[PDB]
Amino acid sequence: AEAGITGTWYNQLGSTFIVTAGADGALTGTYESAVGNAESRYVLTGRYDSAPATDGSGTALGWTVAWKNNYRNAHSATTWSGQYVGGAEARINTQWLLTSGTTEANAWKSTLVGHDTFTKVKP
Amino acid sequence: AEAGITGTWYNQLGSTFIVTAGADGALTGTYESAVGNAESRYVLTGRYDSAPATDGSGTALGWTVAWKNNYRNAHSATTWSGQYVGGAEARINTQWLLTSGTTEANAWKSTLVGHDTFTKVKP
Amino acid sequence: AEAGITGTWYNQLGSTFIVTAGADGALTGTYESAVGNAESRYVLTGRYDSAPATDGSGTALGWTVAWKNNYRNAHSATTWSGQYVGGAEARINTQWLLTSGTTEANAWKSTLVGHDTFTKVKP
Amino acid sequence: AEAGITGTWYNQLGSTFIVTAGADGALTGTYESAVGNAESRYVLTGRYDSAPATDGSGTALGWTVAWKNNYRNAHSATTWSGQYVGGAEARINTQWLLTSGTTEANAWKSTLVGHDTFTKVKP
Amino acid sequence: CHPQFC
Amino acid sequence: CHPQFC
Amino acid sequence: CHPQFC
Amino acid sequence: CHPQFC
Repeated sequence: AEAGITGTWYNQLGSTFIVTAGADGALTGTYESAVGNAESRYVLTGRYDSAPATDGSGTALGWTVAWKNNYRNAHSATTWSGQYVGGAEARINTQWLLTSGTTEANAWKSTLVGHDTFTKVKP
Repeated sequence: AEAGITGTWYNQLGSTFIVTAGADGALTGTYESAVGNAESRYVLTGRYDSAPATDGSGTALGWTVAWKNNYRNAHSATTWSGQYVGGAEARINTQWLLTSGTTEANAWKSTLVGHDTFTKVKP
Repeated sequence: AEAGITGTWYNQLGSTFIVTAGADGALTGTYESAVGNAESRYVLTGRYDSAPATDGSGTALGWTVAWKNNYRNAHSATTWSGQYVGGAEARINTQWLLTSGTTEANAWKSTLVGHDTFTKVKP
Repeated sequence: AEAGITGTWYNQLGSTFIVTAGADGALTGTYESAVGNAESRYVLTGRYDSAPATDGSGTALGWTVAWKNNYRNAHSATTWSGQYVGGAEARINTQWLLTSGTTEANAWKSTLVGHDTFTKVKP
Repeated sequence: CHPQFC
Repeated sequence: CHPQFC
Repeated sequence: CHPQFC
Repeated sequence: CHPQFC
């Protein structure tokens, strides 16, 4: 956990997130929808288990991005929930929920669900 | 949003979360599994849309709790994704994902899903 | 289970589903987006636990509706997963996933998630 | 769709499902937790879009398995929701919900969520 | 609106 | 019971 | 293990 | 396209 989590991670689509894992279980960093532009970077914050079990278990973690920055506001927020798995081929396997602000009539279509794997290796 | 979100919220089970919504879209606070004991309070962090749309839309938000504090470690983290809806009977409607750290053989059972409504009124 | 499940159920929105629970665990019936029109009725099929546990447990079940009938095709399918709970105020608490057919570029937005409670009482 | 869906599919874990796609949108077949034993085969039923869009879209579908057969009863049901994608390397990308029958006190842990890709190629 | 809802 | 719930 | 998995 | 994706 901690030292293993801090770093740059890439998913299958080409998105980048840069995270620092703090000693007291805090995650802070930025998500970039594309590898090189300020207009596509968004703030993230989250938490992780800072004393994970000593058998071969993953480290549980989660984070949120609200999709507003200085250039764009998409009136929506995503949360990722998953676990870090260390070793030679470190990865974070996640499921995610994306909620949009809706009217009450449209609330049934407010939330999408999907899944994402992050690796330290950009392919 | 912001001033409307800051405060104490209760769900149907009796859990309490206390949150401050910061000017730059940050949420900070504590979740309490039961209304009066330090051993049941956990840190939360999250994000919300700090300039939501002016028509009657909800404000999108999300937060994470990692289930470790000074007394207990449950080797797990939950993320809530949803939207604040203001007015006389303010509420936050959420869906949530709870992930446990597992071995790779057990990874299929790692994540539970559910939903929660928070109100300012304790019943 | 079985005899308790067979019947007409209503959710909070006003949708109706009519289901027969067969002796060998089959569910067959129709979903109606609104209480009185053929253009809004769709076929459903599913399965349930036909020998549930004798302590006070719910009966696990699930069903699928593909949103095509003689009048409309919405190129999408929903599955409901949940449990029947018997007694004086019988209900089926479900979570659901709605998937639309997308192009591969748009596959990230293909699936919505929500939840529904059905009661025998129309309010 | 239809002719393309009928057949044997394998996921990454080694599970097999055999499905017939009927002319009127019905899916019928068996799921096998392991490739060769009757005690591990379970009945499935579901629905699919039998007139999908002519641009390069997937075909939406869903099915249910209740985990009871002649040898075992696990008091639970899974629904898979997704889309078939044709071509040289045909696949069905799904998300799934597994619900267990619980007591009302334990209902919060009733439903797990995950995702599965089926291919015609066993690896 | 989607037929699940209207 | 999990601390989310008790 | 659950029969979905074994 | 949503910024999570582009």
